[PDB]
Parts: sequence; structure tokens; C-alpha cells
Amino acid sequence: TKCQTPMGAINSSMPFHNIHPLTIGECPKYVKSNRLVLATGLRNSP
Amino acid sequence: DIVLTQSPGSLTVSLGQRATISCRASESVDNFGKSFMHWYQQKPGQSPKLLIYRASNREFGIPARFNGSGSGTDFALTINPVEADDVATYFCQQSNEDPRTFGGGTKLE
Amino acid sequence: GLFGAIAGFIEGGWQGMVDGWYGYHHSNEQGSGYAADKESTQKAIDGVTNKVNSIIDKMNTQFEAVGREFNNLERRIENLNKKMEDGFLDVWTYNAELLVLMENERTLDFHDSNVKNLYDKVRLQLRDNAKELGNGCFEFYHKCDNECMESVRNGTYDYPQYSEEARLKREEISSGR
Amino acid sequence: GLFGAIAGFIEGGWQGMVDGWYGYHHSNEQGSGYAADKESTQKAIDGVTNKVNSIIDKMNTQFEAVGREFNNLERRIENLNKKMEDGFLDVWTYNAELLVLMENERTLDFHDSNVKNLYDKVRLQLRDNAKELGNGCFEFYHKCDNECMESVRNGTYDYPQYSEEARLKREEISSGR
Amino acid sequence: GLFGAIAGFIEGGWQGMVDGWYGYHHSNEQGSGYAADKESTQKAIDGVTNKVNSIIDKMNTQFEAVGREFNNLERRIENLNKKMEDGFLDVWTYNAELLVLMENERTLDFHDSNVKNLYDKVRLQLRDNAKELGNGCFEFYHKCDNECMESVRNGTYDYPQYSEEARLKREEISSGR
Amino acid sequence: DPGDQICIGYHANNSTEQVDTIMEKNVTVTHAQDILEKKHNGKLCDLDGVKPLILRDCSVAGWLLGNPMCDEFINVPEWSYIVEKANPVNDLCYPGDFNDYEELKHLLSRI
Ligand SMILES: *[C@@H]1O[C@H](CO)[C@@H](O[C@@H]2O[C@H](CO)[C@@H](O[C@H]3O[C@H](CO)[C@@H](O)[C@H](O[C@H]4O[C@H](CO)[C@@H](O)[C@H](O)[C@@H]4O)[C@@H]3O)[C@H](O)[C@H]2NC(C)=O)[C@H](O)[C@H]1NC(C)=O
Ligand SMILES: *[C@@H]1O[C@H](CO)[C@@H](O[C@@H]2O[C@H](CO)[C@@H](O[C@H]3O[C@H](CO)[C@@H](O)[C@H](O)[C@@H]3O)[C@H](O)[C@H]2NC(C)=O)[C@H](O)[C@H]1NC(C)=O
Ligand SMILES: *[C@@H]1O[C@H](CO)[C@@H](O[C@@H]2O[C@H](CO)[C@@H](O)[C@H](O)[C@H]2NC(C)=O)[C@H](O)[C@H]1NC(C)=O
Ligand SMILES: *[C@@H]1O[C@H](CO)[C@@H](O[C@@H]2O[C@H](CO)[C@@H](O)[C@H](O)[C@H]2NC(C)=O)[C@H](O)[C@H]1NC(C)=O
Ligand SMILES: *[C@@H]1O[C@H](CO)[C@@H](O)[C@H](O)[C@H]1NC(C)=O
Ligand SMILES: *[C@@H]1O[C@H](CO)[C@@H](O)[C@H](O)[C@H]1NC(C)=O
Repeated sequence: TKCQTPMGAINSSMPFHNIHPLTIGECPKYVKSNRLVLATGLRNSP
Repeated sequence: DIVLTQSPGSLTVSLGQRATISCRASESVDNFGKSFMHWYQQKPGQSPKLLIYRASNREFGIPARFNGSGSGTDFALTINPVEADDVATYFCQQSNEDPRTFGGGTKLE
Repeated sequence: GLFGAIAGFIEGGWQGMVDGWYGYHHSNEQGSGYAADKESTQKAIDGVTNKVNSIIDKMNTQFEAVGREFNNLERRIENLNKKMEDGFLDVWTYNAELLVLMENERTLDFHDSNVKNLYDKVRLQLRDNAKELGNGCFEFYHKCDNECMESVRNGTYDYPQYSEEARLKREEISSGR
Repeated sequence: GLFGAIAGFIEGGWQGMVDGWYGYHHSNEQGSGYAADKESTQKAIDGVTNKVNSIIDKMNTQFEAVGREFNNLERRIENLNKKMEDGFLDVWTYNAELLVLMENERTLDFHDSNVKNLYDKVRLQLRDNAKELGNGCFEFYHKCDNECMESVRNGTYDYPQYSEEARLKREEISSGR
Repeated sequence: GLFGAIAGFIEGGWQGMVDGWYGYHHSNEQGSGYAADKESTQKAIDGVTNKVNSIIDKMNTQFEAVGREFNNLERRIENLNKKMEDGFLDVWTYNAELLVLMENERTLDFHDSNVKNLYDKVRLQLRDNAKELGNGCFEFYHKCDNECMESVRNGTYDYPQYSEEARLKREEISSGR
Repeated sequence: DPGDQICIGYHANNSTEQVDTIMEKNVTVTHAQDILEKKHNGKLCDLDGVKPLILRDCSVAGWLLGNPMCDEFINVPEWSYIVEKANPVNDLCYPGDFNDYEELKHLLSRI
């Protein structure tokens, strides 16, 4: 990998991860959140 | 397949001089910023021996006379000064991409 | 929502308009159909795309924990190390989560704005050559064939060309038919 | 403010409408009166309530100072401890103060929006069956009794049913007598 | 942008109006000219000025690095000191940059709002005594001299006073010329 | 008789993707973008090229001092990171203490 965690490696393009804060390598940035989703499209009807 | 071609095939060098063996890769063997080339020494009549890993660093217990050099498509094992117990055939092998491929090998006299 | 167009005076969207975020439904003698304003939709895509990159980019530098070990009589600095590192994780998590929540509102209202503005673009083109029906639709006072529809969709609508026909219908409308 | 309704084209509010944030004043032969719009008022309440809760909730994890003591030759880590703990108090305070300032603006404009949108709801129902007076009020071209008033307030206004009576008045009105 | 006015239905601004951000161009027999709306321009200036001061002021307390030195066997606290101090520089840098970006959007959308609202102040005054042309301009159905222009710009336009002259003109227009 | 019509409108689909907002949770949207990675592969790996020095039941002390049970690590090649168990069985076989042990471990974080 480009990124290793004490629980395992990450292979990801995402800007964030929530695996473990102590990483080495070229990693995403750790946050405590369970869920992070940006809106891109618009509000869905039904 | 990454075809590895060593040159020259056979090299005779005077004692106490410089042996310079080359390697040329069909495609690069060189990502993550490091070169994934390796040099191996086969003294006659026995199994091959590990000299250099990732193209530049000596394996423990290898004399400094061995200069691993190169980057990308072409590399070079430099033995200097050449000693008596250096008669062997030298191999370069890449690990950048299966299937693991070796050089033809270069015999030193 | 804020601009009152999406899930407002236009109630619900069109499953059958697949080639864009905003667009038109037309209905005349030659049939009916969906279309899209590519250009407005594109500005939205450009906008939202820049927004997502801008979020990613500003969060690029950000605290990165490191392991340090401490012995049984360095408990105070060990705690200070923990709390310090936790402290930043909490801060960045707050920054990140709140950024997401806040920009979502902006993004959704952005779209709502985009649909209103498009409607208003059309509204001020047609004027009294069409009748505002109130649900997002216009009912023309004149005949508008497929060429004419395209002219409306592209800002090309010629008001003078139909104004005579429009005023003639209103005249029949005043008479009661 | 942003939407130009609260303290804009509607100048000042109604001290006399107590059972909601937004609503109607009507006036006809049968009397006059105030009436809240329940659904818009409720959406506002849902929104502001969720908003205030979200603020409380996001500030739930957040730096918590702890006391640690240090002796007279641990001044550097004692200082490092102070500046660290102060550093976070300053950050959270900024985050908290700035969140409040930004969300107040959003809240006030939210209301402004809600009102414009309520106004536009009536506007696109009535159309030319009423005259836009410019002050937040509509004057009907036809008689609108207590039953009819309720129909406007709740989405049920039938335009076709009155459209005939309306067009008849405008005719008298247009000639000047 | 969001309100569709600046670089929207009013396409491009006036190089020749120097004494304000928003205002009027009028045109009649007696000539033409530009004129700033003092009150909106002042509110905008008041608005942006308070905003900038509020930004400066909230960033007033904020982390201030201090030099501390450490010896060759205090590598762990030297690192913890470094990362901590860097940790705050990053947070504040994020805070400053993101604040600028979010408020620039708000500022630009603020102006867009101000122009829409100014246009709408004129629109709901004139009503059908003038014709909405769709480009930011109104064409009067009656003669409006330099004095009358001023009355519109400052809130004083009397609709009943011209309403008679307007309806007479609309009749000629209906005949077709 | 009815007249022609043009409507302005917007995209809908069968997405059940959901975003949160300050005023409203679980808003269902036409399109969305996840930005959190929650998945890993559960293994310790080579990092860019380089295998880590995975000590097994040896400790960092155990390794450097060369506890007999740590013979596997007598002469290690370049490594990318070191991995140490919470409580290595093979540490200071002869009881004692390792001075500035943590400060030394800190030095290893750079080697
Ligand atoms: C939104 O408001 C609309 C306007 O009120 C409602 O529409 C109305 O619904 C009923 C239809 O059944 C009706 O309203 C009643 O209100 C009158 C008040 O004076 C009442 O007098 C009428 O008759 C009543 O009394 C007589 C005897 O005196 C009985 O015969 C009747 O059965 C009744 O008890 C009248 O029924 C209106 O007809 C109708 N409005 C219009 C304009 O037609 C909507 O129902 C409301 N929507 C919702 C969702 O609440
Ligand atoms: C907004 O500006 C308006 C234009 O100046 C102003 O209305 C004007 O006020 C008085 C009405 O009594 C008149 O001013 C004088 O102008 C001529 C100068 O040649 C005199 O000969 C007149 O007799 C008159 O006294 C203007 O006629 C009048 N203009 C209009 C269009 O009504 C308003 O007062 C201003 N608004 C406020 C709140 O002050
Ligand atoms: C969302 O799903 C529904 C149901 O699966 C789709 O409705 C179908 O539409 C097709 C043609 O558009 C019909 O042939 C099917 O009979 C419909 N299904 C049912 C159960 O009636 C709908 O088209 C889907 N929307 C999108 C955008 O894919
Ligand atoms: C938003 O929607 C999610 C997903 O439907 C909800 O998460 C569920 O929460 C309930 C109890 O609150 C659980 O029983 C479910 O198992 C959860 N779903 C999942 C997929 O984990 C969430 O509660 C909703 N939030 C709000 C505020 O309505
Ligand atoms: C290997 O050869 C290169 C190129 O001549 C030289 O610069 C380098 O110093 C040599 N490396 C060693 C370890 O002698
Ligand atoms: C809109 O129509 C005009 C005139 O027909 C044309 O020049 C222009 O390219 C069209 N734009 C699009 C996006 O189709």
C-alpha cells in the first residue's frame, strides 16, 4: 500500500477515513465520524 | 513480461580494476520512487547469492566493492576493485511486475 | 426551500428528464416531450464540482497523530499527549462535519435558485404572449411549434413575432370565445 | 433582508397575529380577521428546532480542560500545558461564536424567505383574478366570502370557478366606468 | 448568481455610475443620466463594513506560538511541542481561509440581493402604469419628467396620479398604433 | 380548447441516497458523493516497496539487546515501519530496566 493502519491497509481515493488515527504513508485524513456525504445533485421528489 | 537484457554477455577484467555490468529493462521497473531491480551473484558450482536489493543497497555481508547504481530502464552493477573471488555469473532480476523475470546473466573472468 | 421553486411552486421533479438537472417539458400539436437546458445544468455541475474540490483541498493539511510512548512516571505528559491529540481530532471532525452540513444546505438551495432563475429567464422572455399557470408551466396565447419551443429554450424566443397573435387571442378571451 | 419581504415590500409586521409566525389578514363584507398559515409556520418551527439541536449536538464533543500540576522545574511543560489548553479554548470559542453569528443570519433570512414564498403561493393561485397592491396585499376582482378566503389559505382556491366574475369586473374597470 | 440579478436578467453593470453601487438610469425628452440610490448603497457599505470588522475582531484572540527550547533527551516533548504549535497554525489557517471563501460568496450574493430588491421596489410601485421589459428597465405608459423620476427613486411615486393617463395609452397600443 | 404549453422542471430519479443539513436530517437527493472511507483490508503490508520489520513476540528492547529468543532478528535489512505487540513475551528475559527507553524508541521512529 500507500497507506497502512494498525488494523489494516487502506486503498482509497476518499479525502477522509475513520479506521484508526495512527497511520503511516500517504493516507486520507482521520476523523471520528461514522458517515460523511456531500450533496451534489438536488432534492429528490417522491 | 518485462524483458531484462544484460550487457555485455561475458566480461574479462584485469585484477584490481573495475568491472561494469549493465542491465536494460524493456519497460520501466521503477515506481513508488524506488527501482525494483536486484543483483545476484552465482559463484561457479553453487546456488546464486543476493548482492543488491532495489538497485542500490547492499545486502548485509556484502563488501563495498559492489556498486549498485541506476534508475528506470537501465542499471549497472559496478565491481571495483575486482578481487580474485569474484569469478561468477551476475544476474539482474526485476520485482516491479510479475512474472518475475531475470537477466541473461553476465560471466566475469 | 429558500427559493421556493424546487418542491415549491413546482411540486416534484421529472423522472423522465434524464439528460440534465434542469429543463423543460413542452406539449403542442406535434407531440410532447422533455429536453434539458444544458448550459444552466453545466454551470451547476461546474459549481458543485469546484465546491467539492474546494472542500477536499482546504482539508488537505490537517492534524496527523503520531505515536509516542511514555513510562510509568511520565503520566502527566502522557495524558497531555493524549488530550492534545484528541483535541485536534475533535476539532477537525467538528470542522469537517459542520462543513458538510453547512455546504449541503448551500448546495440544495443552489439548485433551488437555479431552477427559479431559469423559470424567470423564460417568464421575462414571454411576458403577455403567454399565461403563467402557476405550477411552473406557461400556456401560450399563440401557436408554438417545435422550432418555437427550441427558441424559448435557447433564449432566442422572438416576442415581437407572436405579439400580434397573442393580443388577438386575449381579444377573443375578453369576448368570452 | 435578502428576500426583501420582511421589512421590505411588506413593511412592518402584525402585532395582532399571535398564533403563528406567518399568515393572513382578510377583509370583506362579512368582517375582517387574522389567520396563521399552519403548515409554513410549522416548517419554520421544525427547521429552527432541528437547527438549534444540531448546534447543541455538534458542540457535544469538544475540548475539556483537565488540571495537571507541575513543580518549579517543570516550567516549560507547564507553559506548554497552559498554552495548549488555552489554544483549544480559543478555537472552540471562535467556532461557537462564529457559528452563532452565521446561523442567526441564516435563520433571519430563512424567515424572510418563508414569507416571500407564502406571498408567492397566493400570487400564483389568484393571478389576474386579483390585483397586486404592492404592500403584501391582494384585492380580489370578485367577491370572496369566508369559505372562499379559507380556500386561498389552504391551497384549494378554484381559479376557473371565479374567473368569469373577475373578467367581468376588469371590463367595467378598463373603460373607466 | 443566486438571485439572478447581477450578471443575470440585468446583464452587465454601468461604467458611468460612479457615486454608488446600485442606482438608476432614466431616459425622457429632457435627457438621460445616472443616479445612485443613496439608501441601498449606504446599507451595503454599512453591511460590508460591519462584516469585515466582525471578521477582524473574531480573529483577534488566536494561537500565538512561543519559543521553547529542549535538550537531546527531550526529543519526545520537543516533538509534542512542535506538532502542537503546528497543529494550531493549521486550524487557524483553515479557519481564516474558509471564512474568507464563505463570506466572499455571501458578500457577492448580498449585492445580487440588493439589486433585485431595488428593482422590485420600483416594480411594485409602478405596476401596470409601466411595462416590464425584462432587462432591468421599465418603459412608462405615461410621460414621467425629471421631477417624477426623482419621486420613484425615493419612494414617493404616486400611482393613482398617473393611473388615468396610463390606461388611456394602453388603449391606443391595443388599437395597434 | 387547450393551448400549447412549456414547463420548467428538474431531475428526479430512483436514488435513495441521503444527505444531512443543519435544518433537516436525511434529505433524499438525486445524486451524492461519499467522502469517508470506512474499509480496510485487515493485513499488515509492505509500504511503498519496503516490508516492515514485524517483530513477533520480541519487543524493541528484546530486539536491540538481542534476547536469545529474538534470534530471528539478529540482522535485519531496511524496513519501512516496525510492528510491536502490546505485550511481547520476549523482552528483558533477565529482569531490569532500559534507560530512556522511550526516548530511544522515539529515535527509531526516524530510522
Ligand atoms: C380548504 O378550505 C375550503 C374552503 O372552506 C374547503 O372547501 C369547502 O369544503 C366544504 C365542502 O363540503 C364547504 O365548506 C362549508 O363551509 C360553509 C361555511 O358557511 C358551510 O356553511 C357550508 O355548508 C355547511 O352547512 C350546510 C347547512 O347550513 C350543510 O348543507 C353543509 O353540508 C355544511 O355542513 C359548506 O359545506 C365548501 O363548499 C367548500 N368550499 C368551496 C369554495 O366550495 C376545503 O375543504 C378546505 N380543505 C381542507 C383540506 O381542509
Ligand atoms: C422625493 O423627491 C421628490 C422630487 O424632488 C420630492 O417631491 C417633490 O416635492 C415638492 C412637493 O411639494 C416639489 O418640489 C418643488 O419643485 C419645484 C421646483 O421648480 C417647485 O416649483 C414646486 O412648487 C415644488 O414646491 C416637487 O414638485 C415634488 N416632486 C414630485 C414628483 O412630487 C419628494 O418630496 C421626495 N421625498 C421625500 C420623502 O422628501
Ligand atoms: C424507477 O423504478 C420504476 C419501477 O421499477 C420505473 O418504472 C418503470 O418504468 C418503465 C419504463 O419507464 C416501465 O416499463 C416499467 O413497467 C415501470 N415499472 C413499474 C413497476 O411500473 C421507473 O422508470 C424508474 N425510474 C428511472 C429513472 O429509472
Ligand atoms: C436517518 O435515516 C437513517 C437511516 O434510515 C436512520 O438510521 C436508523 O436509525 C434507527 C433508529 O433511530 C435504527 O433502528 C436503524 O437501524 C438505523 N438505520 C441504519 C441503516 O443504521 C436515522 O435514525 C435517521 N435519522 C433521523 C434524525 O431521522
Ligand atoms: C555508485 O556509483 C555512483 C556513480 O558513479 C557514485 O556516484 C556513487 O558514489 C557510488 N556509490 C557508492 C556507495 O560508492
Ligand atoms: C442558441 O441559438 C442560437 C441561435 O440559433 C445559436 O447561435 C446558439 O449556438 C444556440 N445555443 C445552444 C446552446 O444551442
